[PDB]
Amino acid sequence: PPTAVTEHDVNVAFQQSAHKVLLDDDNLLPLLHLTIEYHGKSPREAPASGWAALGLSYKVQWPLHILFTPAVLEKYNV
Amino acid sequence: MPREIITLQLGQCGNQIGFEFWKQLCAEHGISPEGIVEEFATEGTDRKDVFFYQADDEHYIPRAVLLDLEPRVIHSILNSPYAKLYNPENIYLSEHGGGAGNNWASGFSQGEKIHEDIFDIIDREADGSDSLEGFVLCHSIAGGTGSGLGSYLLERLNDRYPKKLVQTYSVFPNQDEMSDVVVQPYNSLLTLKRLTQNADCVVVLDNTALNRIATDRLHIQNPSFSQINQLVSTIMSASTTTLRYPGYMNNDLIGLIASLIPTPRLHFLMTGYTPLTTDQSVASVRKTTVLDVMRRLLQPKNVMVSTGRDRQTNHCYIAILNIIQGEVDPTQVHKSLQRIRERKLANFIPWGPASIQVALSRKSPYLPSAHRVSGLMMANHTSISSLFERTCRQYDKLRKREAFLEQFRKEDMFKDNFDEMDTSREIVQQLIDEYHAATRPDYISWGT
Amino acid sequence: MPREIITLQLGQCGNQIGFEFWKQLCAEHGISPEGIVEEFATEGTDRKDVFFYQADDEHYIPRAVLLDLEPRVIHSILNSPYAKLYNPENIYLSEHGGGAGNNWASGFSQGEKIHEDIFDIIDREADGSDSLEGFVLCHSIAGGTGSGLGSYLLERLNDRYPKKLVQTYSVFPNQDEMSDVVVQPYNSLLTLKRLTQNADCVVVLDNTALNRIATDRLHIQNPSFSQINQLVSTIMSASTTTLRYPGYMNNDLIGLIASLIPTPRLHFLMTGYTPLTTDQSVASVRKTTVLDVMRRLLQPKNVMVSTGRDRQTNHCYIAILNIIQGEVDPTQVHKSLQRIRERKLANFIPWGPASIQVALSRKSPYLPSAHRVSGLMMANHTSISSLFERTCRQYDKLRKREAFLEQFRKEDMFKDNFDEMDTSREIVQQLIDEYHAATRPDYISWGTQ
Amino acid sequence: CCGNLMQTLKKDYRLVEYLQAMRNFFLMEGGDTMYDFYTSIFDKIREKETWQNVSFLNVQLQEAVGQRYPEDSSRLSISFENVDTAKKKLPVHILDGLTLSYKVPWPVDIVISLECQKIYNQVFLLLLQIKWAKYSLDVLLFGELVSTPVRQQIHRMFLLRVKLMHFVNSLHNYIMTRILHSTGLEFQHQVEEAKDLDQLIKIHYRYLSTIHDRCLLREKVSFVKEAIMKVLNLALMFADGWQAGLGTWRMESIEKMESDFKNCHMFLVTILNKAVCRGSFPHLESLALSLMAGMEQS
Repeated sequence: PPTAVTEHDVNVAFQQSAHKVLLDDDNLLPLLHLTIEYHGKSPREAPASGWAALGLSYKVQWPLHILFTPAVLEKYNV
Repeated sequence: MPREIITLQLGQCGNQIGFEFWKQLCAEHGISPEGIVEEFATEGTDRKDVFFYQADDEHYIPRAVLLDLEPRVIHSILNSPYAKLYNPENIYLSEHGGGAGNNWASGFSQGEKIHEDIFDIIDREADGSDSLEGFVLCHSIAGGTGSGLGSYLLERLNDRYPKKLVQTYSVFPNQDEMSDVVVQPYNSLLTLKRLTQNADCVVVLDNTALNRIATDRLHIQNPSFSQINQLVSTIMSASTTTLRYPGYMNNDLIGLIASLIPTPRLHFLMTGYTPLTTDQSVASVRKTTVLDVMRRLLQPKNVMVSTGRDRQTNHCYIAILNIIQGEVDPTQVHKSLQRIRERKLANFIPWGPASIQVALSRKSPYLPSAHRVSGLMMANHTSISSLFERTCRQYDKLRKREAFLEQFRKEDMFKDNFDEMDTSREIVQQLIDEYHAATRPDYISWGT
Repeated sequence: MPREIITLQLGQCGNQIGFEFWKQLCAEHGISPEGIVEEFATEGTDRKDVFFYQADDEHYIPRAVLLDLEPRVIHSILNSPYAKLYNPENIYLSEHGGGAGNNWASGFSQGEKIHEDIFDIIDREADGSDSLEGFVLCHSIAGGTGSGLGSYLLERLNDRYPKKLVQTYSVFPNQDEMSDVVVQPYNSLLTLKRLTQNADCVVVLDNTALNRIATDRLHIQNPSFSQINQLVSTIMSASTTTLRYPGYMNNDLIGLIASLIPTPRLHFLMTGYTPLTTDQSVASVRKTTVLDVMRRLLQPKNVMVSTGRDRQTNHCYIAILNIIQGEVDPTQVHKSLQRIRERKLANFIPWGPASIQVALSRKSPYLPSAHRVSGLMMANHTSISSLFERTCRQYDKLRKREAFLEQFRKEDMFKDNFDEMDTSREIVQQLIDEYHAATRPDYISWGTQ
Repeated sequence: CCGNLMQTLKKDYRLVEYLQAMRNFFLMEGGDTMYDFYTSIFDKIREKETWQNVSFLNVQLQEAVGQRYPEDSSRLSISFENVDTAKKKLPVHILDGLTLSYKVPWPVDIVISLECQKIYNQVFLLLLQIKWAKYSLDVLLFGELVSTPVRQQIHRMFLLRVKLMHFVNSLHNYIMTRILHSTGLEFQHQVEEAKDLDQLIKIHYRYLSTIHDRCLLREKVSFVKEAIMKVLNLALMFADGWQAGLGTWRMESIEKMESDFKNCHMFLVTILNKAVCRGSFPHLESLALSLMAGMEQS
């Protein structure tokens, strides 16, 4: 089940793999944020496994945020 | 981290294949002969770390091990412009330079003599690999060095790396040419034994098939060994493009090969290449569609494996994977699969679900591709048994003729008997029969 | 005030190294061959008093001491354009000019003969030094003059400045070339004895390792002693840039060296330099990142020490200090350290916490830097024992044959016996064992009786 | 009008020179002169000399500044108040009685307000305390420890001192480069972008607020400030034992100091972990990671 530290650990693991995969785009990695659930417990979203709690956040820059509407981002996340 | 692949080039034929493979890989990745990425190779989209190691932030060195029992070939490789491309710490060369004398038993004994040095090299390369998938061995099964040393190396790798994957690029002897190595079937038998017992997948490279393709398809009147090695390196490059250009699927070698080998014995793969053109026929870029591509691929002239015509067994494909590179329309791929099934252009196993897998892959960005669309076919086809049956027949003919066994009896592995060759021949016969069964519906009950 | 450093050049090799160092320092600081600051040296941010003294209102003289037992090298230095760079009152030259005959003991006896002059030179440099930290000795360990003079200088520095630190730039014998001086291992042993007992830090410069690095990194097939001295001078300049360009870190010698020497016995340092470029490859200013810099530094071809591949001992770095010069982003340094740890680019001691320290320093403003970013690596690595083990094996090979020992037997220190050499061999053996132990968790008890 | 005003402020009021001086003094950018100053102070403390003398401290400060920064030497003034060492057990905290004052000219004194001067002085004092701890750890001479007969215990104590020094140096470097140097570069860039005097004042106030946050001066970091003070007191006791040498520091006392250091380090790590998990100081995670970077997991 996901923990409050698991989100940080997962984002760190993603950055570490990116560097290992030589994905050195420091502009994309900060725009990409991995979401998970709080260890405290929806309550976290009470994911039975960390895989269920994994989400992606993307920093849309202006003016392109007009294109990546919240519903579009939600569909992309689904 | 990438799943690093160590390339092992063994004996004269294997070392030539390895050298041409490294040349092709360097050309595809835009790596200078010293292992440095060329300034024009600014497209960092290739995955060198799968097959190459970085010497610096810019210089990629192939994770390749060049192994010979004779110093002439290793020195000739070290005398090429690409001598500095490979990491020298991954190169183990036999000091005696005498080779194995085309004796498999001698090659195995030499491997045992170089066991410490070879395993030190292997361990050093493994420690330099963050997430090593396995080793790729390039060798001939007919000689002494590439064959005997290949069997010894396979045994020692299985003992030392029992949890690591072992893929081989095994150059099989030409079966249409009379081999001067009368003990080649013994060498071939030992290599097939080691692949059966200690390898998980054996990629068969038939020098007979290479010569046949060069003559009939490449319009090469006298195919050089170098030209065959360059064709093999091109084929390997096409097979590795999807590894070098990461995507949604087939992101690892084991993930790619898992679908092709249903059983540990069913590790005999057939190859196909696209676009297939005669050396003279490079000129006309045909706007081939995925349906047209598959149709040309379905022509035996476009398959990168020359399997004999078995007339007795209704040989069929066990599985097919098509890796297509270049501009591909998905609707054309769908129509291609539809037409192939409708036209029954391939016979599949009747005992289980079977299809032609299709992979679309990017081309290396550092290598300019002259072809809009390229393709690799990987297939498991029962007609490969006709090659295996021919190898078995040659093995039986040599054992029944005791041909060249006196030279093997000089080496400890074959000093007292050739029983390992006869057991290998029997295992290969059982393998041929099983491959024939896999062409049949009774494969569902095979091994029950 | 600057912590002044006296540079001691000992024997032929040491004096050549000192001469090339003074030439390079003068060029980097805009100091004329006469000791005058060039008009282009407008950056008054450098601490000349650390390395130079003022001889007159216009001439800055390096705090450099040129010491030889043979007059040829001292005369050649005094015949160079840099003759006026060094303070002449800090230069002691043996009147007899005969050298030590490749005998460390002879060099020591000559030092005793020049003891008064040498200590007068040292005191003159100390009075010219506002905040003298200690002495820097440049010498070869394989000869007689540089080795014996180095042992004498170490003894006299320990006697006069027993509470002050003594760092040395010690040129170690080439281990890949067969030395014609069969007693060089005896000379090397006596020099190691003096470094262990009377020096506080010995930087080993192996001419074989220098040649190997020149081949692999500078693409120099045969590094000359002059070329090695110029490379060493470049390294010293980079190490003194933080003295000449004061910054957040390494503003003092003790602050710089404190992180490198965990125990008094673990005083054998390995060095690294960055960027390492071949003379032809200066052309392309590569936008190297801190990660890229560290990766190039991590290349053995860029390490200025050729440690053998010990297959039996899992040699590791005891400590690493990275001195980075040039434009450095702190976030880039942090990410670089993170990636280095994640990539396990350095093996640490198993008996204690160890890491690669990274210091960012400004470059000297008076020296135009061709590189946006430059770097020094200081490392303590257990694989240096393989150099020490090789030196011990060479000593045993020479001592067991008593080869060329008659030249040392001419000098009183080795006239009756070689007990100083045997004690040196025993101390070096214990040091090698501890360095191998220092790669192991049992280093906590290493060196305990 | 604002462009002309900004030009006048830059040219006539030496604003860039004032910012460079601020870096030199409050951020101890004059590392050589401030190093010699703090070294003389730490030597006086080690010699148990009276360093808390405002006249002696001011004389030494004026000499140090006049040697290297004579123009700034007339604007910088240092006072020393005797810090009650019984309350401030950390030797770095002995300097807390020091009050540095800088003569800011008009109209620049409008920018360097008494509250701005107070914040600058707090930063200078923090830097001085860090430098004092640094020198105290660096000035530990091995010859001072050589007197004790327990070679194995002496070596273990030396290695523990080395480890503690490495940890403290990592924290100091984090503060100087990742906090102080990075924030200095950011401040310089913002000052370059400063369009008006009110904008410049706001930039300076933002810089000061950012420093105060990174200096754990915010209530939200009060627990972190206290943990840092505890670690500094442990470091000061370790430095005192190092200066007394192993002859005075017995193996039982060396082991006790090592145990206390390990316990303080564990407590600090747990506090940092709780703060990172709270997300309140995610940048400190990099500082926390750096302090745990290269430290063996004891």
